[PDB]
Amino acid sequence: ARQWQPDVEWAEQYGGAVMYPTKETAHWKPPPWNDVDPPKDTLVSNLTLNFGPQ
Amino acid sequence: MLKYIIPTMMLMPLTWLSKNSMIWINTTLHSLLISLTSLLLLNQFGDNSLNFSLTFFSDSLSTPLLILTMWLLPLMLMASQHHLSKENLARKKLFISMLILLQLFLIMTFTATELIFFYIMFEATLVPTLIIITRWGNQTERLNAGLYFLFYTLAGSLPLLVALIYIQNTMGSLNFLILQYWVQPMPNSWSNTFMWLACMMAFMVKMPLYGLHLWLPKAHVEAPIAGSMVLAAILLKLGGYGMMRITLLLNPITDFMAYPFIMLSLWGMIMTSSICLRQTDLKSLIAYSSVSHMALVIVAILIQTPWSYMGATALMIAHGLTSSMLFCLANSNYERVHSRTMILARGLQTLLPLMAAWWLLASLTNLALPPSINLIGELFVVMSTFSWSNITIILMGLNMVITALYSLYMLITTQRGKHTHHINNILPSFTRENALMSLHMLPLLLLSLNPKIILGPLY
Amino acid sequence: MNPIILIIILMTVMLGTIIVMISTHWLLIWIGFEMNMLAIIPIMMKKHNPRATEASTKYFLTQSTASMLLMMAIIINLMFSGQWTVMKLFNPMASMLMTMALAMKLGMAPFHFWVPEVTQGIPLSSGLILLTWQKLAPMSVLYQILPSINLDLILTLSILSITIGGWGGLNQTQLRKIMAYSSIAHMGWMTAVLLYNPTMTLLNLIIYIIMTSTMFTLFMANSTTTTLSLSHTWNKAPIMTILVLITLLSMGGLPPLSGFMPKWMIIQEMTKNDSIILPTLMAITALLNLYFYMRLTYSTALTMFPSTNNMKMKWQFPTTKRMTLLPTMTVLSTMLLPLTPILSILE
Amino acid sequence: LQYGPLAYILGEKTTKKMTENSKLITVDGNICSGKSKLAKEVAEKLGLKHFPEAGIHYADSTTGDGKPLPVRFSGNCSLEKFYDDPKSNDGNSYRLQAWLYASRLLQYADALEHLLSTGQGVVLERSIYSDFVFLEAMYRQGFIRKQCVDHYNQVKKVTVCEYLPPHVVIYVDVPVSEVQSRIQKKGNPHEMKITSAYLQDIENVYKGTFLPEMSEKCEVLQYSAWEAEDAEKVVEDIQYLKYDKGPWLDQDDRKLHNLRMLVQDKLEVLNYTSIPVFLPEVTIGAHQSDRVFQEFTELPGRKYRAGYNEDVGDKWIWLK
Amino acid sequence: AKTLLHQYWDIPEGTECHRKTYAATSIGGASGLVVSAYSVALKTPTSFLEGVARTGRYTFTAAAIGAIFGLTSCISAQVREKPDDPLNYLIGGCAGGLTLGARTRSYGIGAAACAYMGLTAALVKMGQLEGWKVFAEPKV
Amino acid sequence: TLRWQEDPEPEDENLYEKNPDSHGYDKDPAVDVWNMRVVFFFGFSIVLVLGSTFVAYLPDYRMQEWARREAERLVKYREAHGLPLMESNCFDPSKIQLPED
Amino acid sequence: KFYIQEPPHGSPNWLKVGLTLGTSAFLWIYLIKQHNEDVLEYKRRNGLE
Amino acid sequence: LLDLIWLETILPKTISLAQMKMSTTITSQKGLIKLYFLSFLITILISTTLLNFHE
Amino acid sequence: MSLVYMNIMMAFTVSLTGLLMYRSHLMSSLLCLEGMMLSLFILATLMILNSHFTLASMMPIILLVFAACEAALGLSLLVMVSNTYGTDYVQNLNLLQC
Ligand SMILES: CCCCCCCCCCCCCCCCCC(=O)OC[C@H](COP(=O)([O-])OCC[N+](C)(C)C)OC(=O)CCCCCCCCCCCCCCCCC
Ligand SMILES: CCCCCCCCCCCCCCCCCC(=O)OC[C@H](COP(=O)([O-])OCC[N+](C)(C)C)OC(=O)CCCCCCCCCCCCCCCCC
Ligand SMILES: CCCCCCCCCCCCCCCCCC(=O)OC[C@H](COP(=O)(O)OCCN)OC(=O)CCCCCCCCCCCCCCCCC
Ligand SMILES: Nc1ncnc2c1ncn2[C@@H]1O[C@H](COP(=O)(O)O)[C@@H](O)[C@H]1O
Repeated sequence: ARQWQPDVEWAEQYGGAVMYPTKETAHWKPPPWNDVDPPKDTLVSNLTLNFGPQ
Repeated sequence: MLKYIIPTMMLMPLTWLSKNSMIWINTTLHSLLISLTSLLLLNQFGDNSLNFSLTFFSDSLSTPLLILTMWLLPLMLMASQHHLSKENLARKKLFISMLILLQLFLIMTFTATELIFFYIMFEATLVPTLIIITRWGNQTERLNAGLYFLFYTLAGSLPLLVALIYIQNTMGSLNFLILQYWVQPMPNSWSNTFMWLACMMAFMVKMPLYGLHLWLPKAHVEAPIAGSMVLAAILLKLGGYGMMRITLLLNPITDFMAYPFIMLSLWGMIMTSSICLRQTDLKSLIAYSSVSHMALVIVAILIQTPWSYMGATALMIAHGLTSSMLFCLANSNYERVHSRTMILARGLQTLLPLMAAWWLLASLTNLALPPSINLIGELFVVMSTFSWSNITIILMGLNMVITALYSLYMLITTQRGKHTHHINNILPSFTRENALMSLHMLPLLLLSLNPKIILGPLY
Repeated sequence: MNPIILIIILMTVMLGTIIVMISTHWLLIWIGFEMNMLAIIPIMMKKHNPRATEASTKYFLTQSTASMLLMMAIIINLMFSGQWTVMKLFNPMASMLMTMALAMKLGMAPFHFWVPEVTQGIPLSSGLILLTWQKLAPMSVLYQILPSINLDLILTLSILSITIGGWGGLNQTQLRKIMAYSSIAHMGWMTAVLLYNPTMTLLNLIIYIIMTSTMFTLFMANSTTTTLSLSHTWNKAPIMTILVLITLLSMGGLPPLSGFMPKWMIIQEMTKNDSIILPTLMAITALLNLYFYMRLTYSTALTMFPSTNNMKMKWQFPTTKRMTLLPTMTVLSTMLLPLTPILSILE
Repeated sequence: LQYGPLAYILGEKTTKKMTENSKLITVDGNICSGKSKLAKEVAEKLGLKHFPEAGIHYADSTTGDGKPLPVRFSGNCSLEKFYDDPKSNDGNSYRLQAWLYASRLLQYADALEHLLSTGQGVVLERSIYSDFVFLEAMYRQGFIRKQCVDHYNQVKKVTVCEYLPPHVVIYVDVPVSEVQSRIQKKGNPHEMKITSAYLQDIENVYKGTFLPEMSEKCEVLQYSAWEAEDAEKVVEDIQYLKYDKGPWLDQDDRKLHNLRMLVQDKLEVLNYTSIPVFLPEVTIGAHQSDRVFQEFTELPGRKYRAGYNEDVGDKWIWLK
Repeated sequence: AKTLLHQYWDIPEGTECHRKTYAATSIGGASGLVVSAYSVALKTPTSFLEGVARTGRYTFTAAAIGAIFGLTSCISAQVREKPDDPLNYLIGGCAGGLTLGARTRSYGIGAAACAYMGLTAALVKMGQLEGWKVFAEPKV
Repeated sequence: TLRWQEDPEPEDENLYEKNPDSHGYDKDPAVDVWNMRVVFFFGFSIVLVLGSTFVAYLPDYRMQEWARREAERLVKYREAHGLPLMESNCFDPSKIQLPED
Repeated sequence: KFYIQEPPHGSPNWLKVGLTLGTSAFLWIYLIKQHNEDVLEYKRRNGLE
Repeated sequence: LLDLIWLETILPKTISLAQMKMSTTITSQKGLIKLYFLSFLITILISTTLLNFHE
Repeated sequence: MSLVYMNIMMAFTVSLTGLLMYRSHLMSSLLCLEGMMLSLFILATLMILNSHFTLASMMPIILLVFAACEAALGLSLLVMVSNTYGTDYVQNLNLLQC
């Protein structure tokens, strides 16, 4: 009898990165909330030098 | 027309500076006073129309629509003050301001002597209606009803503007008083074919036309009572007024061009009446009846004879009043039983006698019982379409039977038979509801005494 | 970022755009474009996150390619004319190269690929600064070389930009991508009417700048980036929902709002030159922009989306942001129709 | 506002008003570790302003008239309801945890604003760097679900990265049996329902996850129960610390100015607490939120801004 | 592409079916080449063979649509002795739509393509008859 | 498990329970009575009775009476002098030029 | 005293109020003077005195 | 049959599904700079030779 | 025109089609940008010295200055990239696709 207002089902449609998903848009995660990504620190590869006997 | 625009605009400081619970009383009182002062537009002459200034003029065609709009606003405020009793005060003031703004745009639409100004107000009526439907409705599907109502109308009206601008580059002016003397015949060509389509399809969409009517059963049954009133009784007549204004420039190409739309409406009246014979919803039944009556008005305008024009405007006024009454009846039943099913609440004559009398009277005026103006308009359209061709009367006559096959049916399932056993919240009829139905019906019954004021600009 | 350095950089951006606007030499035009790009790069690098680095790299590559094409066309015009006056060109190849370079600088399709990604990867301040201020100098350069652009090329670019922006705006939930696709569609709308009467182009530019600034400033005030927070805004301040509702109704080209100001009169300039198919197609395509504007209004204002418990605390703290010129800008973007002949001052 | 970029340009630097005594101290411990008065002792020996532990009604005391709001307007959670039945079906536990964490974020923002604006150190109790430990106990006892942990981790990740750790953290080591004895001597009937396993898990996540990860970015001072009863040793140990670790060392005036710009905007601080992620514990429906908001608006002193309320006695409104 | 349209349009309608069909085939092949070039640009195929297969498929589909449209339009114009009539172009557009449905191996696509391309071809013939302009030279 | 913490749906309100003399306008009896009086006075005693009186006494609408009376003169002209009642040509044939054919 | 903390707008900013009133008065008198000289010079040019 | 399916199919649902399909096709790019600049080169190649925009 | 003009324009087009098709390396695109700048410089000074426009000899050198005003800038837009990822590949710059 009350006026209908949207629930989590109507509000969760817009929560994705895209509105109509496709096969290509399958791994598209949404952007972060603060748009700051983890640094994904790779191996820095310090060069190994042989200050040898000669 | 500045003596009617200014009080309508001043209604908003009335509804925003009012007390905590005195908004409805003040708005109803002052809108009824505006409706009383609206009768000064009856200064019509047998040859000359009433011209106020370079922007506003009132013929004998726009005057009944103006009077109907300014009469409908207090009835609208009376109708929409029961399901908004739990609403916020700011939201209530916003709703009243929306109704006032919509009425202002409506009374500025009909008096426009320029077709561009008329078109601008004709699209400016879209925004408050869409806002009302999508905000103060009850179901979910109103959101869908906010799309089909919108993107239909603009899809008809965005080409038409271009055609209107073309006239501004061709005839030198778009003033209706000038164009009555500077009009030119339209030769048969593909360019004039598509210009006719551009100038007409907006008014076929907003009337509506069968095939393009799909937005009307959706925007009538999710909308609130005030929205249902504004769609049924006024907003479907913008297409008819635009047709009557724009048919002057589209001659003589209309003689062979109007055939497919005439056939579409002549079959759509039968199709929509048959749909009304099997509808499970009261509101959808009233919507499809509105579609059928406006298809009849489309036929009347397209055959363009004086009797057809007279029947068209009489049918417009009568259908507006009758559809408003039927929608208020449906709203009262919906407020009492909290559902829209026709078969749910039966045998209401044993519980509400006066509402049964109002239902019987509204169904009587729906099937055009003489000498009501419904019968006057429908009869004159029938005479004109018999003059047009001798076979179309069959396509009229059968339709009449189907009308009497659903309206009384809409009576019986809601009024007669054994009452349902598990419904025991049937309250007695309020004074406000009975006042609403009497204010809807008594002008309609009184107009049968003097119908010469609603017989168009060529009476 | 130091406030002194930020003020100096913003003044450099303004000086570069002014140098493009007021100079009568092609080399000075290119110098102003280079200064504008160099001083607009670090604005997008304000927060030092990776997405800013991708956006800056893509923007820099596109702008460098556009500047190279612009200088090549300038050199070809010098070869074929022997002067430097900023006026009509004397080689169709130079005109084509300048039109391509200015289309890449304006982000017009099919050079529109960088616009939504750059707009999404940068903050709202840099996004507003880009999408409003950086679209002033190339429009002025297009205004100056009016008797030189090929009609077919610029009209094809305009209709392509309008169609591509209208199609791309439907499938987005981020607000910045929606604004970028809207900017592309409006770019096509301005360049559609440029060759007929550029006064309508200037009117459309002013109106589009006002509406885009209003929407971006409302996004600042509500601190929203996605559609869900914009929906959640109804719990904090409903006046903001009213303002974004009337603004998004304005940008849809719905009368009697000021967004009906350019487009209608744009049609008024295409029928005088016997072009009736193109304005009809352009309005039919702008219906898509109206569609996703209506979707945004349904999500934000006309429906009451669910909220969270923590918003209760936000009821105890009023907004203390510097909403500069927001009511004036909303009033200009909504109720400017009855002052329609004011555009006669733009001649 | 009062402090802006024009003020920083005109000469109002941040490091000029920051002396050596400006230190941020977070005193920590168990439920009844006795730190609640001990920190106050460190308030009255070093001359530092004391902030009590941020409860449900911290924001109610911060703004308005200072009186606590009703629970239906602020918090929508009860600590006693959690203490009676921690496995309640309405999700009271995670709602209380989220409200407490957001209140602690507000308290940390207020303390950082006071420290950066006045140069006087602030003494806190159980700041945002040591709240998740409580959450871990709620996960180890099965009081909440994994989605609550994921949402809390998302909120913490998007919020805590814009702030700074405290200079000194003090941990009061009290065993579980002594904590239970102090709780039984407290006399609060709702606190007697705390299980021994909950306090044991709190101690385990304090000693295993908080302190090993916290001692790199600041300096720890672990104290026993007997040593926390004498504040002279605590203040003497605080006054002779060689601050060399932590991100406070490499701070210019620009970084502190940006931190003060972000901190002094309270809605910017609480922007990411209410992320639109739909969880049964925290999601409030449309009609309930509408009713609560409309009832909150009509409260005295809350309808308009903090100086435009005629029902409380604010004058010269028409000239403001 | 200016010379291809001029080559197709200067041939009288319903006179030489083969040259008109060849011109329409060339127009369709050019449009399909543009479409396939953009497709292999933006969406990279996994191999060279897949890319050339997609290019050949798009070009053959568009060429078949254009060839059947031109042949059907010329056949209708010869059969009806109505060269300046858009209904022949409507028939050719529907034939091209049926060809598109056959190439896509579906019926609803064929029906929709028939309807929309028949309307588009009728509009193109209408504009050629009435002298409509799509890219209007500015005059005022 | 309790998705969507929500207030329960309130029951229907009967205006006759707290006030059996309710006209259906407002739950406050004085406001309801005054609204009823305003509606029944300005809806029936002002815009219907006086409105119908104004419409009934319209001063010669569309000169529909006058066109009769002038006709009552005009026939009495042309019947008196033997003229035909109506000519087949609306305009005088002497003042209109036809194209050559 | 009601609020537990001093609001930033508890007392009216008198210098801002004075600046606003002075700016409004100066703009009004400047517009009136400009209109008077404009209509006077228009009457002088066309001789419509 | 007619007013609930077919009239609801020919006009509104066809354009609705076409706009959905075109919106999915347009915005399905991978976000790579190399493909975008290759499309730029192909656009320049089309404009120079096939469309004769340099005349 | 002449012959060296044709060769310099051919060099510009060669460097343009070198730039527009990337090969998964940002430095190569920067080298292509420098090459197009050099070709434009050479064409401009060839035309200027042929036509004896002496007062425009300020043009090319000043033009050359603004080369660094992007080119060195490009290097400053690389080091953060090379701090975000271990290499400078252009396929790693695809985070802005959603
Ligand atoms: C609601 C759904 C249905 C909507 C139907 C709306 C109407 C259908 C027809 C509209 C045609 C477009 C407007 C035409 C205005 C013509 C004015 C004029 O002066 O014409 C003479 C002019 C004549 O050209 P001219 O005036 O420039 O030349 C001088 C005159 N001659 C030719 C003698 C030299 O006609 C035209 O310019 C062409 C008119 C046809 C245009 C065809 C393209 C549009 C096709 C229809 C698209 C409709 C929308 C579809 C999508 C809807 C949303 C989903
Ligand atoms: C117009 C468009 C908007 C529509 C909505 C309007 C809303 C606002 C409404 C305002 C008020 C109403 C305006 C219209 C008024 C129409 C009435 C009117 O004035 O008519 C003028 C007509 C005028 O008649 P007339 O034109 O013949 O007279 C010449 C004119 N005068 C009066 C100046 C001499 O009034 C009448 O006909 C009244 C006649 C006397 C009263 C009735 C007597 C008979 C009653 C019934 C007897 C029993 C019959 C059998 C019953 C069996 C059981 C059912
Ligand atoms: C024919 C050619 C016509 C040319 C006309 C030229 C007119 C003048 C130039 C207009 C162009 C835009 C100028 C402003 C660009 C954007 C400035 C900007 O983004 O400033 C940032 C600032 C941030 O404020 P804050 O919220 O404190 O900071 C958040 C943390 N970053 O502030 C904001 O984000 C808030 C917004 C501040 C500026 C709003 C007002 C100016 C822009 C809109 C135009 C208003 C109407 C006046 C001009 C009409 C014609 C365009
Ligand atoms: N995040 C939290 N979750 C549950 N209870 C808490 C939390 N933070 C503090 N408390 C309670 O606060 C009280 C400790 O305050 P105090 O006695 O002053 O040290 C104990 O009852 C704790 O259970």
